[PDB]
Amino acid sequence: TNLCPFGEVFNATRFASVYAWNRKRISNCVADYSVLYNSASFSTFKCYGVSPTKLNDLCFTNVYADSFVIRGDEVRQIAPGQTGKIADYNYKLPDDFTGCVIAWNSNNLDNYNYLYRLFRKSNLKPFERDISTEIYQAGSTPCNGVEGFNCYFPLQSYGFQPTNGVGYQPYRVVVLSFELLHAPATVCGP
Amino acid sequence: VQLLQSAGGLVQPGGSLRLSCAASGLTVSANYMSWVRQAPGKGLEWVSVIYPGGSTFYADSVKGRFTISRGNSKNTLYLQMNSLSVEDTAVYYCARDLSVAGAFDIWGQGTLVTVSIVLTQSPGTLSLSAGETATLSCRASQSISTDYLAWYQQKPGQAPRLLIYGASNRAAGIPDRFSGSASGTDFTLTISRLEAEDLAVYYCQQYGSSPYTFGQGTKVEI
Ligand SMILES: *[C@@H]1O[C@H](CO)[C@@H](O)[C@H](O)[C@H]1NC(C)=O
Repeated sequence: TNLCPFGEVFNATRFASVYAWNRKRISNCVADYSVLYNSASFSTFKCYGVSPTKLNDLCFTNVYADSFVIRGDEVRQIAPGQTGKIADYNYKLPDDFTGCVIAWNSNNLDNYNYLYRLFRKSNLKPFERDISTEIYQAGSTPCNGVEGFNCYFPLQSYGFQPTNGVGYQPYRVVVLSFELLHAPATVCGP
Repeated sequence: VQLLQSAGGLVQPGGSLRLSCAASGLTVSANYMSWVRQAPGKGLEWVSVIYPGGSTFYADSVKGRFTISRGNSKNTLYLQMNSLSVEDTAVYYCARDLSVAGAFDIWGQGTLVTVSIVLTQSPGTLSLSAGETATLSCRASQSISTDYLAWYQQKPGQAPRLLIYGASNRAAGIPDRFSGSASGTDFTLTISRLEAEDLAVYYCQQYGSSPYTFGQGTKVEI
């Protein structure tokens, strides 16, 4: 009777950077996933655990949606059980992940605003974010907090220009995370 | 700050060996490390990277025969070798890795082991007299961003160092005689007021794109 919000989350004007990713959730409605596997814009549309083709039958309790901006080369890295620059220090999925991940090819619609995190002394726990800006003191010497030798900024900026950029085309990926059955569920298929 | 190495010898094929890269004034547990191979005359190559978190990668060409390890109890980096082949003989370097703010700020001293995307540098030899500008151009096989590429110089019998990092950005301690440009897929390096001290070989290197690749190598001549 009231279709769950999907249109604006998969199609709006502003997408946050990878280092700080918004986490939208859905409380109470019916969500026909018909538009998902239909439109050709969704390039990857790769799904794990529960079946991709028949998601209507399930009756989950809380569906969580988060949005990234990835350089495009690292899209294959988003999958669980993968290692690299961004899956270790920016966003880590649990091994038994439930849900789907979707990747676009949006370069024409969308610079210097996008920026990611590069430096840390440890990996991130699953489903954890870190809005922290403090120079990590690379050298053994104490670091005051002013840019200098052995003191590097933890955040670095992408450069997005309309080259060929087959690996460097700025991509936007949204991964749907599905929770278990805590309370009487309020989202299903029909 | 100084990096030092301790290994070497003569080993028959299939034998074992290990190499130690010990640091001073630079913590190894929190900073990137990388091992590179210099074949006897071919050029340079990339062998491994250890991220600070603990993750490790390897060169796609050879991964099983090597195994890199991190040691935090001695601020050092051990590299272990399963077995050796005749094709594997080369001199080895260990160098700190910075992704964008510089590429390889510091380099080791070099140890010897024996056995019992594409880049191209156009000019080639470019033998010119003193005081004459020498122009070197490195072209990429595929389209690349203006950043993500560096420029290295190898004095004879010396460890490699960098001159210009990230297109035209100049690192500390380098005279202002070097300033490279960036236009499309063609990159150039210019040396002004040529001096007899700078007889060496220059390499163009890319980072971040893929398993790191180095150019064939060109030698300036006086
Ligand atoms: C945005 O995307 C949705 C589905 O991806 C599509 O139905 C819609 O027409 C697009 N445009 C707008 C303005 O919502």
